[PDB]
Amino acid sequence: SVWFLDHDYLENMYGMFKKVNARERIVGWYHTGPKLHKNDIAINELMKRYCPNSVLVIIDVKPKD
Amino acid sequence: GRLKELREQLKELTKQYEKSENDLKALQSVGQIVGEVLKQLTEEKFIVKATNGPRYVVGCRRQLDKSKLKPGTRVALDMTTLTIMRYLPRSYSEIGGLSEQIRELREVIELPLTNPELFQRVGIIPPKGCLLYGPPGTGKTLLARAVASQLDCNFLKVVDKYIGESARLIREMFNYARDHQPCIIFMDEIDQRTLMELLNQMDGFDTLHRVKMIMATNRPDTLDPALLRPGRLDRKIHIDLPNEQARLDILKIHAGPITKHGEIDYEAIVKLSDGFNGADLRNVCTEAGMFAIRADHDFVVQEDFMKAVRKVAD
Repeated sequence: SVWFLDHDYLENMYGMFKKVNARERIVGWYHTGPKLHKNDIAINELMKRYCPNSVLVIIDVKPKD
Repeated sequence: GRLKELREQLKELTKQYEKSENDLKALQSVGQIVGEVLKQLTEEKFIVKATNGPRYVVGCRRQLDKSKLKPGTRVALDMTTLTIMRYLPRSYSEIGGLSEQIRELREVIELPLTNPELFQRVGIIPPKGCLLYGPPGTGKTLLARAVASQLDCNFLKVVDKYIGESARLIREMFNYARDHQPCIIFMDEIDQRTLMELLNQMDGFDTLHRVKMIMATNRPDTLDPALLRPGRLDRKIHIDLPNEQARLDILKIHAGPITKHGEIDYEAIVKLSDGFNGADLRNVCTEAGMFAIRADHDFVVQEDFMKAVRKVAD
């Protein structure tokens, strides 16, 4: 339950990206640690605010097969 | 009170900012070059030509609906990959006595326009058109647009050959005409192997859509015996000779939309000048109106018509 997503940094990166790419916009968030840590739900709620339907994508640093 | 303007202000603060996002987003489209689908080379690639002239081979981007992209279809292509994108295709009786007009013409124009079943059961192809002939003007210039009124549908007025563009354009507009079955093609003032070739479009070239292509015009000096042969030209209607009473009716009709005292001796006026022509009576009315304009008479006095009658008689 100790999770932080700097709102200022998020907004600034959003603005920069849109300025260089208008068509783009937030669609979700991504995290590693294949075992989805229980915090995810809470974090997703934050994203729900930034995007009404924000999807979570878990990526693996080491692919097996 | 001090808050009411703030509420409206908020809508403004967003409004100008609203445009900024719209402007920024709109500030990136690079446009495209417009061209036409010259041919469908393959289900995956097709030959197209930009308006500038160069011709390339391109393909559908994701789903361009090739079923509807038949040879010839406007499409805009990006000038970085040449891919297919959004496609966008870019008075019933004004001649007084019309018994002659409302009779054979009606019975040969609308009868073949309603019940093709009747004739096909008879086994006879419906007549395609009839020819009117007689005095120029009233019978030729006039009552030509009136046919649309009689049938109550919009018609097309068509005014050896240079390149055959006569028949070419006739066929090219034939599909448009057939799209409207009630529509009637009126090739008035129609005037080797184009008129005779003109005899072949009616037989085929999409002439099975229940439309009477009345070749009604005295203009053509040369008359084709094959056309007047039964079938092609079912029958000929001679424009009736004005009897000076139909002239009275025409004057009354045109006298309608005219402001006058009312004590008009219409019979006297018609006897004054034998215009003989509906357009001549139109000129009579116009000249009476002009004479009224002289001295600034909103009405038209009796002598004004007589001057108009005398003037046209010249």
